[PDB]
Amino acid sequence: RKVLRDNIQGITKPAIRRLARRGGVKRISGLIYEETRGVLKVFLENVIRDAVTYTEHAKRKTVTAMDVVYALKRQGRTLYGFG
Amino acid sequence: KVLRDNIQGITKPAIRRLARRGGVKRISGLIYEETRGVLKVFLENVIRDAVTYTEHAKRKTVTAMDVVYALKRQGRTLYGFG
Amino acid sequence: KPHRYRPGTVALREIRRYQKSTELLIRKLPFQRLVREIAQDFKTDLRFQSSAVMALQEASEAYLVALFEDTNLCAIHAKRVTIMPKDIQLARRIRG
Amino acid sequence: KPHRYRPGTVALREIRRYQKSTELLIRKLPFQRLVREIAQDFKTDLRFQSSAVMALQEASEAYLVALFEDTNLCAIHAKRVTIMPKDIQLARRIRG
Amino acid sequence: TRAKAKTRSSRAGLQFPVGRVHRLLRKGNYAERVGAGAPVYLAAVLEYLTAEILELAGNAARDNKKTRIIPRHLQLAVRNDEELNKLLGRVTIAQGGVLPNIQSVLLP
Amino acid sequence: TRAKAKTRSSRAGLQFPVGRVHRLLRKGNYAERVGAGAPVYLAAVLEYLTAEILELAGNAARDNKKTRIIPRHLQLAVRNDEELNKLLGRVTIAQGGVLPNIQSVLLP
Amino acid sequence: SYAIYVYKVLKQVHPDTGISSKAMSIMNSFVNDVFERIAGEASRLAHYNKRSTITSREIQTAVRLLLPGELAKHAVSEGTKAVTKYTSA
Amino acid sequence: ESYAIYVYKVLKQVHPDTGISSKAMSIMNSFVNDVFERIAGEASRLAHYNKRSTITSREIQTAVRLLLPGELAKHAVSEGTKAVTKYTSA
DNA sequence: CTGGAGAATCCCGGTGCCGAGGCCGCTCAATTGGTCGTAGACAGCTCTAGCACCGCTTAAACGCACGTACGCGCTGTCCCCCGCGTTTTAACCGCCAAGGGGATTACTCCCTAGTCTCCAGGCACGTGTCAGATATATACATCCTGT
DNA sequence: ACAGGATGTATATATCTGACACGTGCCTGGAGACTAGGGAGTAATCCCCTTGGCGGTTAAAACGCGGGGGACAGCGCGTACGTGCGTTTAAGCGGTGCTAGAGCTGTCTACGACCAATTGAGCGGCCTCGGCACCGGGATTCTCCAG
Repeated sequence: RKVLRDNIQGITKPAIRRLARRGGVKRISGLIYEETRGVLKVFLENVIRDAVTYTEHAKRKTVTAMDVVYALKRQGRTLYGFG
Repeated sequence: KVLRDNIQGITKPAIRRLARRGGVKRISGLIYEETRGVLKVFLENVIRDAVTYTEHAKRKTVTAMDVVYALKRQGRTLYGFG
Repeated sequence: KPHRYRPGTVALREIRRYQKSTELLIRKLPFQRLVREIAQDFKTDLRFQSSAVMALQEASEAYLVALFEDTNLCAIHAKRVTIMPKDIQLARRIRG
Repeated sequence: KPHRYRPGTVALREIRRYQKSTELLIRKLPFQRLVREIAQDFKTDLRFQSSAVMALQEASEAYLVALFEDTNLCAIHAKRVTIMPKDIQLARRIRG
Repeated sequence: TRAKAKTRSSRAGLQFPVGRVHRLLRKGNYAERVGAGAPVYLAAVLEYLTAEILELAGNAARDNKKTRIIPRHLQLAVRNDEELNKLLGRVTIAQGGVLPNIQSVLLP
Repeated sequence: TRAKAKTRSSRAGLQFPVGRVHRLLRKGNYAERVGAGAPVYLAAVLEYLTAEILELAGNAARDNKKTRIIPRHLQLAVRNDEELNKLLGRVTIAQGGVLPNIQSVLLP
Repeated sequence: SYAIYVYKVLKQVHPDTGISSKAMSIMNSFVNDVFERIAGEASRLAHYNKRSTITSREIQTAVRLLLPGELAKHAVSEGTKAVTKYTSA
Repeated sequence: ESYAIYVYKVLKQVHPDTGISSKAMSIMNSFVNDVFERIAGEASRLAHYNKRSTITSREIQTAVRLLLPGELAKHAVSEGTKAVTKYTSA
């Protein structure tokens, strides 16, 4: 467990089914799971990437929660509950 | 005289031509009245906000800039009038 | 023999022709009177700039163009080619 | 005689249950290592706050929830109850 | 030696700090000058909205016989008000959840 | 009597006016202070983007055998450049029309 | 923070009800965010009309721009009343 | 005051034998002013989030990297960086 | 379709722990009390252009006749994802230990705002011409009737 | 589907004008140069919490074996909107005259920023107990089998 791995399954399939239930989804296609990994992956890359842009500007080696919050704000998805 | 029922002045053929410019190929008959209502409410919101600027602006005539800022207010910035 | 053409052909010609051009497709005076009439609820006998009304026509028709494109995306998405009010309602819901 | 529930029963029960509750559903360490793993492209051996990963889960799950609600609006709007990838794609297009 | 100080909020019969909010306005890069009635007026509006949300959250807390407010009630309160939901349609509240909302065609 | 002046744009090999952009920055309520490399950097970026869109626009005007640029070519330039289109996805240009985009299923 | 002030308002609305720290942080984020929105819109209102001062007029108009219906109306009622009260004192 | 003739100078760099219209120039001025305000606003948030009270070319550079997608941002950093460097030796 | 059986979850009852809530030093920030400079309200006036009004045409709206091309439900096909138990991992939980680095403070540099003068690119405002408005005729393009 | 005919539309070609392009008088805003203040870097530190290790359990991921329940196409019904055309209008075009009011200019007052000194509410840390967690057991509730 040193460098990149098969952690794309880390958001697991039953976890996707649970989150979909919390989202109100009643039936889930088999293609939806792969679609969720890809679309969610891309989205997170965008937002977290922007957070990293803040952090690399911030002259830090540790990503703080504020970078994630401001990153969410950057896309008009402002976050309440972390400062 | 005072104006009344000018919501029908935005004619159905004009709406057809716009929808063709909008890329619509077939238009239901209910769409025309739905469009008058939806577009009406929308314009009430944006223009109303422009009037809020104007009444704040201590003017009796609405300038184009008010409309531009109103469009910006809803994140629909307008190029070509100031 | 009439030269009455077929349903959809002239529509397509309007699509290509009017999407090839850019001029406004609504009469100035009725639209302007509609603006003043709805505007009545703030000041009676309101005076408006002509070019402002023209800008209102610009914004209005462009907004309709984009909204109906989204509507068309929903209709084709929902396997239709005839737009329905529900598509417009869905568009307004997702747009906020 | 197995004690097995019908399709949708457990689904709807967990809908009401997990929508009634508000606790996080993704495992801490795998998701955090996935975050660091994707984050590898900027700095090697990154140190991340635990609470930052907590916020990442919050934004991720909430974003997926809202996005799938819109997907559901499209599917039901398109006369389905089983969501498809192109609904997510349409949602991304309307959102941008 | 000098005359006693009372909060400008109390002079307006308010709880929110006119001074601190006013300072955030001054240091917030918004304009060269901020009118004296502005922080009083703003603090009154925010305290009013706050009272609305807290009042609804209090009610929601009563609906489960609990005296300690948790984020879930704030979620219910925000999404159950049309004008606040219109104010907060793109915002995410941590640990709030979602209002129970299942489309009619999905319910049996 | 004083020394030979020279625009900051030319010293940076730029066309866009450093001074007015810097003035808008100062009087635009953004920060206590704005760094010296900021206006030069900004004018270079905007000038570069301007060159990109005017280049695409000029080519588009050439495509219709005309020498005067009209808004239509600006609309074409914006919606045809993916990154600029992303930058301007929710902005409305008056008298611009749209790109010819008919959904494939709608064509015969 | 503004924590104890939200607690003060809570004691005005529900004297026997408490509140978690995490929810209090959320409310602090709400106050700061909406605050920044209101001040930003007031800032552009000053800009548009070539004003360099944000007064009660700009705030009032901005509130009317940002808040829908009765929240705005009663916000003007409570705010205006309050400004009157301070104008007395 | 507008950027009209400056856009014309850029036009003379890209297409010397091509003309323009006042309305399209107004559109371009609106584009420059709008994108300008976006960049300055984001730079303001960048200074604020880390409680910096100074917007420098570093904040502008990062801001540009935030706003412009991909290769346009890379060439923006290229042209701006080269430009600023070229100026700082004069 | 109507009626009986069972478990999950809620709920009903009973128990102990710790974080929320209340206290307690200890700041440091909001308040008051002045003063200074100025943004902006106000009054009258200018004079554009908006209102108001005149007059004739047909672009455009409205309506009708006609046909066509569009949505939608049902049944079947099939097909695939949900449900649950079982195994297995390894996250989780509970536990052990160093020091990286976040955050701080202390120094000191040096970068950026502010001014005054000067002047030159640009501002407003006129002028001529070729872009563009207009005219006329046609193969090509597009449709469509016809075979 | 294949072929030929008819007409719109851009195109070939040909003509006429005005708004764009360029010039001028003038100005006011940007550059030079200079100062002064103060934001942020650098160095080195403390100690939190991150990293990195041990160790057992079962939550949870993965998988398999049904099988229930959902997407989708065909297809036939069956509608209603588009296209064009003829009539009619008032917008359009263009033409007339005045003054409402945007905008300016000159007033002068009023308001918000600013600084310093004090201080009391609030900040940070520190307990305390009943909210909450935990547990055990039945009603309700919801599902599902049964006749």
